[PDB]
Amino acid sequence: ASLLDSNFVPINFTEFVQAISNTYKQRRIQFYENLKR
Amino acid sequence: LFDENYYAKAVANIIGEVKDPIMYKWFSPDQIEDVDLQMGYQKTVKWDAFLNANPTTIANEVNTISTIGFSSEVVRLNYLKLQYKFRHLKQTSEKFYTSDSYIGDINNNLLPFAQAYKLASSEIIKLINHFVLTGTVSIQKDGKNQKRLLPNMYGLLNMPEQIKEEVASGDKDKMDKIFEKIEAGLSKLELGDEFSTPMMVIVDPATSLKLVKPYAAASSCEKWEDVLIQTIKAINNREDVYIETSNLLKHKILIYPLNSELIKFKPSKYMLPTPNEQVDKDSTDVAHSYIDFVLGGLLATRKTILQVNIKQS
Amino acid sequence: INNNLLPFAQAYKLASSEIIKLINHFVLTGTVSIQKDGKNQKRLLPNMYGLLN
Amino acid sequence: TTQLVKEYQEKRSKLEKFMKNPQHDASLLSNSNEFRDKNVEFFASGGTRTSKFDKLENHPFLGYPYKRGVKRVIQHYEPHVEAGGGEDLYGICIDIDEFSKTATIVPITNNFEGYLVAKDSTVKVKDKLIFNKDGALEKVKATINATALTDAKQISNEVYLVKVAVFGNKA
Amino acid sequence: TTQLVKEYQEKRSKLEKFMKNPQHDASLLSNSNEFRDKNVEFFASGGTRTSKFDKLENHPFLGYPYKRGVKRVIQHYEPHVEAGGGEDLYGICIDIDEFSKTATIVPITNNFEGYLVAKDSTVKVKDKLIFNKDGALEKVKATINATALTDAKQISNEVYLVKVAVFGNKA
Amino acid sequence: LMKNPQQDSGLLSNSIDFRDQNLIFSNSGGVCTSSKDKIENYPAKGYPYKRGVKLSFGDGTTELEVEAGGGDDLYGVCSDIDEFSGMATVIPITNNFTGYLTLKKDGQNGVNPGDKLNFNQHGELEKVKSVNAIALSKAHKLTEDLFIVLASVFGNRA
Repeated sequence: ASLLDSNFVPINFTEFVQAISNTYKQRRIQFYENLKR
Repeated sequence: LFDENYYAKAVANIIGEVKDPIMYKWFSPDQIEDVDLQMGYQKTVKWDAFLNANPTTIANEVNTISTIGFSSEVVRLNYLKLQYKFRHLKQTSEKFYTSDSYIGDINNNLLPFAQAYKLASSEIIKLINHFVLTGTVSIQKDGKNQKRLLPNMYGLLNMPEQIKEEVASGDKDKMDKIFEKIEAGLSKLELGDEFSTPMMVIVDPATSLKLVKPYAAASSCEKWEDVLIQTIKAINNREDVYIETSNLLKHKILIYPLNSELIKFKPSKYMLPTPNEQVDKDSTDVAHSYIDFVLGGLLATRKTILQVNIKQS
Repeated sequence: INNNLLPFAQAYKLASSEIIKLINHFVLTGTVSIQKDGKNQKRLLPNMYGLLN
Repeated sequence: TTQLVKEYQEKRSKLEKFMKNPQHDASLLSNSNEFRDKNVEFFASGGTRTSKFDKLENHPFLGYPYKRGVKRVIQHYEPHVEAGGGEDLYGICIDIDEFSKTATIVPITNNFEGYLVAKDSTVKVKDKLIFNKDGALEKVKATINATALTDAKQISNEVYLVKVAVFGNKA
Repeated sequence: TTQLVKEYQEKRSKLEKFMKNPQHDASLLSNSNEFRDKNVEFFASGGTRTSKFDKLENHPFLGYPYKRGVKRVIQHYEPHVEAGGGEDLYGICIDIDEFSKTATIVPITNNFEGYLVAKDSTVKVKDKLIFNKDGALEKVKATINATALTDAKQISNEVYLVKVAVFGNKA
Repeated sequence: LMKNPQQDSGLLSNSIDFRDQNLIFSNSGGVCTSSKDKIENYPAKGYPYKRGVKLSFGDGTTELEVEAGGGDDLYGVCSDIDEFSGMATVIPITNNFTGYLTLKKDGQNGVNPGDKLNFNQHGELEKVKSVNAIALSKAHKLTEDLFIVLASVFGNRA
């Protein structure tokens, strides 16, 4: 349920907002995975 | 929905171009935990045990045993929701402003919805980072005309009951005096048993340039940065120390541990910019759109943050 | 919250943590006490010593 | 309005002073990793050493008899327990529940070891203590035999907790 | 103890008197089955008649300007709305969110019809009203044109609600 | 003297900072805009941009226009100009307005937040009688003769 998935098709604005939040969370996780100090 | 809401489709297509906030570098992966709400308050309960007396020896027969007590503390975190409005061109009107090299009205400063949304999101992310680092909301470089916020809404720089040191104006260029104040603050730090944790320091560019000088007659093969790293390692039980430069800070040094048990960021899942469904439409080609974002969610333990302010007066 | 009552699992975890802290303190200093001043120490058997004492 | 808020905070603090576990909302987590001296607080209910065969009685109470010696008072309703000492002492209140307004009390016939309220900070170890008219322990004509194990420890402006063992009545 | 509780009750009552929707738990429900005269209440926010195209502005507030005429005071923080009238009248507060401490104001450029706080119970229908220094409406230097539609209705010792229509400024 | 500078710029813009990046003359409209605001457009005589406007009547062959002015003839406040069509966007004096407006180049240092303002004969705000205008900031100088100020206009007074 993320905007990164092309197969995902939201039906309403609530699903769109939830997908936006999931995409932000996934991007944060990816950044912390690829972060090196 | 995407076959009906062109603005939603454009936001979905353009969401990937927005860059990640710089505040993520200030916290460990385990220190950040998303919550689920938009505006209101949340309560966290921490339980701790204690020993009420010396233990009892189990010899022969006995029924009187010592007791272990318990206690709890509750912390309330206040959140807030804010919105911004921006004008743009109507989708059906884009074709009448498209050009060979660009789309939009240069003379009247009107943009397509995707570009306007991207720029507004970038600005809002910058403001969010400023609030997270400083705990205040303002659009003036002077820092005045701040928006009054709710109680229990603090940042790293304004968190109460934390160690604060002030370097005098006359010694603003004296790195030895600066390090004396830093050592005093490090001594006044109270990390309890969680002292064996990595530490993070945030400095302004001027302070960083002062640090990169050779360590003071004079010496070589060692820098003030290395001296600071050793000093912080003297208290973090030889743990890793990281240093970062933030243009938001001004003549200020921030030191705090990277342990979730001491400092935790629990922001709302809607903190980052989110488009609104309400789109004002008129007979003209100009439309308006709204972006929402949530602020709040920093929790820290008492006397675990060192704030060194160098008076530049 | 008012009566400071907890489930068995959490109470056991916290009590075990406190007991392990006490065990580590005994292993280090050689004495058993719960006061910062170090008074009112539990009388221990002879041939029981720590690294410090 | 703001003056009313300040007065409300003052009265709330005064009321919460005389409470077992007052509920407060704090902006920060207080840190007490040091396991020593973590038990001397006003919310530490019960006793330092507790036996499985101890006798506990719950009674309606008047006032705030928490961590104080109690006496039965008969008034129509059932008799209650009021903070008091002297020759009228019936027991000592070791726990309280403000929702049901019920005090858990150990009878004087059962020995106890725990922290109790003292009149002032003039109490030392190996001192004979008597319950006063207010149910507080004061240094010494003692009907009961109570001896202080530690010195008076101060938490609030008037809160003085002292570790005392009470083991019956004298003769 | 008991005196402290009584003082707490008095302070809580005084503070909650100056509140739009104070939270008072009641032991029993109230009967309001009759559908008349249920609109004269201190929690009746908004206006009697509201247009879709009304202009509302939210500002931080100092004090309690609910249902009162407000002025802008500039201090460092942003300017805030404060209960006041006279020649400094900027608008009228019609709603307050206490959690965010944000007051909603209809500008004087817009016309309003609704209940507002009156100085006393000396206001009759078809009377010219003026906003005082405290943002309260008093019987008639009328820089604005406001007319009372009903008589002063009393809910508390100082709570007087009067239905007034304000439609701009005089000349 | 124009919504957008007539002369081009030899430099790109640095989009790094986010503070104090709005004190430009090209900033049109109001800082806080309500979706229920009444907006009109009129033919423009002169350049009444960011100035109070008044109705101007010609011989009769052509329709009325708007010209920079104030005093007893103030009709509204101009907030935008489309130069190609010569169209001035006007918010009527009966509508609340909050934004950056031209300030008189005399005593601009004495203008402080919370000061009463009135329009002059040239549509410029000046420190004070008949128009309710309050300064919300201090004068910002964009040119040796051009000063703007954040002000709120909320109708006429008695």
